[PDB]
Parts: sequence; C-alpha cells; structure tokens
Amino acid sequence: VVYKVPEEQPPNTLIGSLAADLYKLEVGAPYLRVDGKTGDIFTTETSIDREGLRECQNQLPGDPCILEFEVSITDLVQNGSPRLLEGQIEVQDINDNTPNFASPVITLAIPENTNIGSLFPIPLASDRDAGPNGVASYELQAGPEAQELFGLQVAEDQEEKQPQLIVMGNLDRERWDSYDLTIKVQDGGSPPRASSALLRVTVLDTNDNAPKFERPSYEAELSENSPIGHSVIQVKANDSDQGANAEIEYTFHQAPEVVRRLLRLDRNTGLITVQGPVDREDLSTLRFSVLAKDRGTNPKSARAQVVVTVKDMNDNAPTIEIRGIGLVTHQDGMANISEDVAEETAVALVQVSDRDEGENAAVTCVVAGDVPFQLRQASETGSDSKKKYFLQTTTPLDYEKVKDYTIEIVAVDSGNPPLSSTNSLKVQV
Amino acid sequence: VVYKVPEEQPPNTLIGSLAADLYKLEVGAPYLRVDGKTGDIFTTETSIDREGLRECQNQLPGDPCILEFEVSITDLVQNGSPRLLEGQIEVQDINDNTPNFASPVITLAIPENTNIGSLFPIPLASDRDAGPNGVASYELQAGPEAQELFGLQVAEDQEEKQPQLIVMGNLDRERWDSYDLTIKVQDGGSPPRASSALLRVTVLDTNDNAPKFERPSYEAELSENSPIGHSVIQVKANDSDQGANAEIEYTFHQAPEVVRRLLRLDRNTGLITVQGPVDREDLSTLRFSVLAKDRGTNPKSARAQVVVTVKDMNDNAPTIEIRGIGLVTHQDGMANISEDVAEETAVALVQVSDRDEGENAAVTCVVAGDVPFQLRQASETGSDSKKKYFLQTTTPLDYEKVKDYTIEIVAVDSGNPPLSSTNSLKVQV
Ligand SMILES: *[C@@H]1O[C@H](CO)[C@@H](O)[C@H](O)[C@H]1NC(C)=O
Ligand SMILES: *[C@@H]1O[C@H](CO)[C@@H](O)[C@H](O)[C@H]1NC(C)=O
Ligand SMILES: *[C@H]1O[C@H](CO)[C@@H](O)[C@H](O)[C@@H]1O
Ligand SMILES: *[C@H]1O[C@H](CO)[C@@H](O)[C@H](O)[C@@H]1O
Ligand SMILES: [Ca+2]
Ligand SMILES: [Ca+2]
Ligand SMILES: [Ca+2]
Ligand SMILES: [Ca+2]
Ligand SMILES: [Ca+2]
Ligand SMILES: [Ca+2]
Ligand SMILES: [Ca+2]
Ligand SMILES: [Ca+2]
Ligand SMILES: [Ca+2]
Ligand SMILES: [Ca+2]
Ligand SMILES: [Ca+2]
Ligand SMILES: [Ca+2]
Ligand SMILES: [Ca+2]
Ligand SMILES: [Ca+2]
Ligand SMILES: [Ca+2]
Ligand SMILES: [Ca+2]
Ligand SMILES: [Ca+2]
Ligand SMILES: [Ca+2]
Repeated sequence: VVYKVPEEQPPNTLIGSLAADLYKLEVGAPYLRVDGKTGDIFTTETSIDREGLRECQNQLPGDPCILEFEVSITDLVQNGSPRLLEGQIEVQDINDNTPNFASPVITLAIPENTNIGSLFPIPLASDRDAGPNGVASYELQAGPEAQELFGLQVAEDQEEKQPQLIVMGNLDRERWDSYDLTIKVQDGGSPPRASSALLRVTVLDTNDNAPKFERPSYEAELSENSPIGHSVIQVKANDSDQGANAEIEYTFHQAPEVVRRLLRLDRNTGLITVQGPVDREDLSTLRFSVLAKDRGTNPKSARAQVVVTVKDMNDNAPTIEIRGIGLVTHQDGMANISEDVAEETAVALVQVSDRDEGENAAVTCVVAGDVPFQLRQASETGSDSKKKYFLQTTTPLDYEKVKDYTIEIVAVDSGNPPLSSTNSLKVQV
Repeated sequence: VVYKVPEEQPPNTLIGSLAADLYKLEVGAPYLRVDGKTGDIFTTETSIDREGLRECQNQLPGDPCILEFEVSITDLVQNGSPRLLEGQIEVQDINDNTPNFASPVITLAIPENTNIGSLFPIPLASDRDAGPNGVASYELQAGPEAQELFGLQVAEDQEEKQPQLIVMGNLDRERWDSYDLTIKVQDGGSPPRASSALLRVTVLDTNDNAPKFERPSYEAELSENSPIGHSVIQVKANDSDQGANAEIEYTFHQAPEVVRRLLRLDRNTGLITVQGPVDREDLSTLRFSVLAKDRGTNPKSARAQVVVTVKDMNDNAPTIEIRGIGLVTHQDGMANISEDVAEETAVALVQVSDRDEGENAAVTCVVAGDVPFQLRQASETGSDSKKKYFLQTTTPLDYEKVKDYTIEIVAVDSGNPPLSSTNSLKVQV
C-alpha cells in the first residue's frame, strides 16, 4: 500500500492508517512510528528530507521518491502466523532549498566590437529541490548605461535552462572596459526563493588601433664627421590599445642604402644614432621615412618623414687650379714666354676652390715671391669660392734675367682652425 | 651668358653663338666644342645626360641644371690680353626615363573584415626624370570579382604622390584569401612612359570563428571496474580559422569532482580515458560537459554534453538479512522457541539482496541442513532482488530434542562467474 507525505514535517504528524484490515514496525525504522491495536502511523523526531535520502539520490526528473517500510500484523485470533505488508510513502517535495550559483561573482570576458546579437553563456544556477520548486527564471538587473548594452536570453534546448548574455550595442575597450550587472535566479515555489550573483563583463582588447607619431614630420641638424653613437634624433609613437597590440617597433621604411650605412635606428626606443662616416660634401641632407609598427598578430603601422640637415665642418683645404689660356699653355707645372709682348699680359688662368660651405670655404689668395706677376679678376661676378684670376705681368723683362720664375700661390679659407694650400708655376723664357 | 639645350642630343648639334662680340674652350671640355673665328658652339660625341651630371645630382625639384663652361677670346688686334667669359648651358629635361617600382611584384596583407573605406599604402613609383616628365598617375587594373572589392586613391599631402588601396567591400579569409591586381604607373611626358607591377592582396586571418563539435552530444558505454587508461570516448571539434585561431584545447566544463577523479581528458586529442576506480554501484551514469577552445588571443569556445553509461559487473555477492518478526526476536544471531504453537508458524523474516543489476543480482536461495524449516513468500510482488520470505516450520516438535537448531541459508546470484553467500540462525528451546 502507498502514501503521500510532504517532506520535513514536525514530529508525530500522522501519515495515516488502515484503509486495510498487534502492529509492529519491521522496516522504516528511523523515520516512522506505528501504534499498537490501531495501525495508525506517524512521523518521528527524525524528519524525512527528500533531498537527504539515499533511497532518492540520483533519481531522474519526475521519478518519484519512495521510502520503503514494512509492518507486521501479528494477531489473527492468536492462531494465524503473522502478516507483514509492503508499504511505500512517497515523500513530496517542498521549496525548502534556494536556487544558487557556484560562485557569487561571475566574470565574462567579451571582446571589443563584438557584433550586436552575439551570445555568451552565463553559468547555471542549481536547486536541490525538484519540479516547480527548482530554477524557474533568470533576471538581469543592471545600471542604466549598461542596460542599453546587454540583454538576457534563455534556451529550453538542453531541457535545462542555459541563460545567456546578448550584446545589444558596440563595446569599445578604450572608451570603457568593465561593467557590473547582477543576475537574479528564482525558483517556482510559493513563496519562491531567489539568489543573486555579480556578473562582471570585462571588455577584452582587440588591435583596432594603429600607432601614431608624436609629430607628422621630423627635422634635426647633425654635424658632419660626428662620432659613432651620437644621438641624432628620437622618434616616438603612441598606440591606444593594450599589451602587445600597443608595443611598438621602429624600422627604416623608404631609406636608400647610403643612409642605412650612416644611421642606426633602435627598435625599442626609436632613437636614431650614428653608425657610419658622415660627410656633408658627400650628402648634405639625409631624407628617409620611419615605420612604427605594433606587436599585434596583424601588425598595424604608421610612418613619419625624417629629414636630417648635415652641418658643415672645415675639413676641406682650398684648391689652387693653375692652367693655360689661349696660346700660352703649361706642361708638368711649367710654361714658356720670352721677351714678353707687354706688361699686364696674362700667363695663367687660376681658379681657387673650397668644397666646404660659407666661411669655411671663403678663400683668400696670395702670391708669395718677390716676382713681377699679380692675380687680376677675370670673372665678372663675385662667386665666393669660384674665383677666376689671371696671373698677369707687372714689369716688362728680357731674355737675360729669366728662366727662373717659380711663381708660388698660397690660399687659405676663413675656417677655424683655418686650412691652407700652396701651388706653383715655372715660366721658362 | 646663358643657353637652353635639350639633354641627349646627337653629336655636333649647334647650341648657338655670338649674341656677344680666336675662340678657345677653357672649361666644359668633354661635352662641348667651339670653332675658331666664329664662336659658334656645338655638342660632342659625349652627350649631356641631365640625369648623369654630378653638377645636377641632388638638385631639389625645379632647381635648374646648369653646366659651367668657359671660353677665351684671345684676339683684340693681337694687342689685348685675352678675355674669357662665364657660360651657363641649362640642360633641359626630356622624358628619357620610365617610371618604376622597386620590385615588380608588390604584396599587401589586409586583415579579414577590414571596415569599408580602410586605406593601405602602395609603394611609390620613382622616375629619374624631372617636372612633368616624372610620375603622373596611378591606375588599378583588376579582375571583375576583385574590382568590386578594391579601389585606388592618391594623396597630394606629402608633395609626392602616395597611392593607396581603398577596401570597397568585406573580405573573408575563409571565402577567398588571395587577390591579384596590377598597378600601372605613368609619367606626364609626350609620349608618356608607363610601368606595371603585380599587386597581390593577401587576406590575413582573424579569429572570427568558434570551434564546433562533430556531434552536439556524446554517449558511451563504459564497463565498471575498467583499468587505468581504457579509452572511454574521443570528442573532437572543428575550427574554420587558421593556425592558433584554429588549434583546439579540450577541458572539462560542468563536471562534478567525482567524475574529475574517474576520467582524464587529454587537451590535444580530446580522448577521455580512465584515471580512477569506476563503480556502477557508486555512480551508474557519468554526466558532464566538455569545453573546446581555440588558441586565439581572445579564445572562442564550444561545449558538448557527454553522458557515459556505466555497465554492470558481477562484483557484489548476495546478502542474507535474517531478522525477527512480531514477538519472536533474534540476539547475536540466535533466538528462542519451545513446544512450538504450530507448524507453518514463522520464526524469522529473511531478505536476500544483491547490489548489481539484472542477472548478476538475480538470487536463488536455499536451506542447507536436514532441519524442519522452509522459506515461504511473505511479499505479494516479484521484486527479483528484494525477496521477503518467512522462515517457518515444517514439523511440530517438543522440548526433548531441541536447542540444537543451526539453520543455515545459502544464496547465489545468476552471474558469471557466480557469487554466493551463507548466513545462519540458532533456535534455542
Ligand atoms: C601620446 O599619447 C597620449 C595618450 O596616451 C596623448 O594624449 C599625448 O598627447 C601623446 N603625446 C604626448 C607628448 O603626450
Ligand atoms: C569537420 O570540418 C570539416 C571542414 O573542415 C567539415 O566539412 C566536416 O564535415 C567536419 N566533420 C567531419 C566528420 O569531417
Ligand atoms: C698652410 O700653410 C700656411 C703657410 O704657407 C699656413 O699659414 C697655414 O696655417 C697652413 O699651414
Ligand atoms: C559460495 O559458496 C558456495 C558453497 O556453499 C559455492 O557453491 C559458491 O560458488 C561460492 O563459493
Ligand atoms: Ca529538504
Ligand atoms: Ca525540497
Ligand atoms: Ca527551490
Ligand atoms: Ca576600440
Ligand atoms: Ca595597436
Ligand atoms: Ca583595442
Ligand atoms: Ca667632409
Ligand atoms: Ca666640410
Ligand atoms: Ca675649407
Ligand atoms: Ca637622360
Ligand atoms: Ca630626362
Ligand atoms: Ca619619365
Ligand atoms: Ca571569416
Ligand atoms: Ca577559431
Ligand atoms: Ca578567420
Ligand atoms: Ca562495483
Ligand atoms: Ca556490479
Ligand atoms: Ca551479484
């Protein structure tokens, strides 16, 4: 015979009697009591916990929880041998357990710019109770800002409710990177029972941002013949992402070889320095681009024009080019004349040249000996390096005191320290 | 005095004469010739290359390229000393050089799902010529499919044309991962000159795809008490991305500790195996989820329900519970009766139980001795393990041949190999 008893009733609640017919309890011992000569059976000071009983442990949904008990009728006119009877009390569930999350703080990581509608699962609540007394609903309590951004959805697919976050609008990590929601679970008892957990959405970073240089363009003066390791310039860029999506590498972009030889760009600090012989007379400007690149898996990159102006040093000593004109013409640094046609006639054309810049290539230019020849402007302009002078005569002269004219010229630039050159010519006669 | 001469003319082209006034060439030597008594000056079998001349090398845009030359008038009624004159021939540019890319194949990497409008720079073409004879336009020749996807844009920002790819629609790597375009550069000469390069767009992979399991759900039978390392089941998932965006890791998701003890999930292969004592009498089903996760920087993940049915083994030997009923009641495995009231009266209630399943818990149940007691059904149902029998009398008996009743019961299950138990009772008298 069967019986329906609510679980966890108070001691000595009567569960019933003889819809059949001394009575003894043979089995059911801790949880029940019977009375002699009545066969009315009541609960004990050990309450029946539907959730406690080994008898009811792994039972599948809606498989009824039955406690076995046996009682003996051992009187039939004190002649019969006793009659036991199989009993079954079906313990009925009450909402005496609260729905729960495994941890009271729950922590989702959602990437930046997840498309609208994207779903993410929330951990399930559980409830040791059965049927409508177990998990019933989920509710998403949220700050205003956050409410426009996040929704809740529940699936009846898996015959057990999987609650899910819907992303309702765009997330940007850079804008804001941490939200706070509470997820309320509730059961379907009366009264119901509920529980909460803090659901923290963490916005994860994507490499959605490129490097930018402090300045679009870069300029720097650099002194010619500087030593190996002299700081030319530091370029630096900026990335609004996080970690390696924002770590930066610097490398030459549109840089011809010459420059590559002379400069060293350091990838971490972005400090260009000298690594080679720098000569303004070779290359007066250094023009190149520089490439800033993040360490994202798909690297984003920027570039900046750099132009280095090479500053002059007086490292070039002037140059006295002596040469012929018209019919007069030199040979291994000496020429011919005799019984000169006139004074103020020209023996040589003389060009003085300096390869540096401004002052350091401004040339003064002087005839050494005691001879009868001067330099006279031939040019009709004032080009400060490119002097063209005639080497012309001062006094007439005859074949008797001649063939002994070593005219030597000297030149100095207005540099500091100054540099000088000397160059000569013999006139035979 | 000045002069305009086109570069790379044929030998002995006349560049002009005396808009002034023997004539000698003093400077300009390799590239020019003058004629005596005329002062008309013409080109040589060394052509003037505007692009060749050291004199014109690093010249900034539109800085004119001038070749210096000096000539001497050394006749003024054969009385004057000679007059030289500064010359300047301004060499004029002709479109004798073709616009070029550094490499003839160019190779851009664009990420999946780059937003429409996103720009990417193409390497610049160069042109050793000057002014309108240098780079003029860029043109993007393209296959139909590819044309809907990619545009060209040129910037006049940097005073030098930076050509750029515009992305015109969505790229999906999984769909198609390599395009072919040609980029045509052309100059602004007449006729113009042009050049091409193969521009290959490579679509780079983003982790835009989650794992999926072969099957939504997984089932497996597993024999109780199997050995450590026995293959239970292999779960496997699938990711349509590339590299580590598609490499997969398997780990238990909603798995209570018990299960964690008994099973070992291997992260690479996704093969669950035995790692602990499995007892159907402890846990008949193993229910858990499994988590597949890619090795993307922001891992995407799937999960699958797994349910393992534990199959029974005859590892439990039956259980003979002897106990009292009504007034008759046992004590350290023996009880009292004397001058029995009748035969077919019951001394004990006897329950035989096996903890296994089906056959291996089907019990036959037999009284050993030569005694006057049998087992008789007390229950009113056929529960195949839970037998309830009376141990009742066969023959009457008196106090003179008694107090020597060791009734022993034996039980065996229908398992293979079968298991047996024996249990006894003394009746004093
Ligand atoms: C570099 O980046 C910051 C943002 O991190 C920006 O506000 C700043 O103006 C940039 N440059 C300097 C000189 O701080
Ligand atoms: C796993 O992935 C492939 C695509 O790579 C899919 O077409 C296939 O059907 C999946 N499963 C099996 C059993 O091949
Ligand atoms: C070049 O030579 C002159 C002497 O002729 C010096 O004055 C000058 O400093 C340098 O030695
Ligand atoms: C239990 O004991 C019995 C003998 O009483 C055997 O038949 C059985 O196989 C097991 O040993
Ligand atoms: Ca309870
Ligand atoms: Ca309950
Ligand atoms: Ca509940
Ligand atoms: Ca962002
Ligand atoms: Ca970045
Ligand atoms: Ca970011
Ligand atoms: Ca130098
Ligand atoms: Ca210098
Ligand atoms: Ca100098
Ligand atoms: Ca040329
Ligand atoms: Ca040209
Ligand atoms: Ca050209
Ligand atoms: Ca894709
Ligand atoms: Ca993936
Ligand atoms: Ca992909
Ligand atoms: Ca077992
Ligand atoms: Ca078993
Ligand atoms: Ca058994």
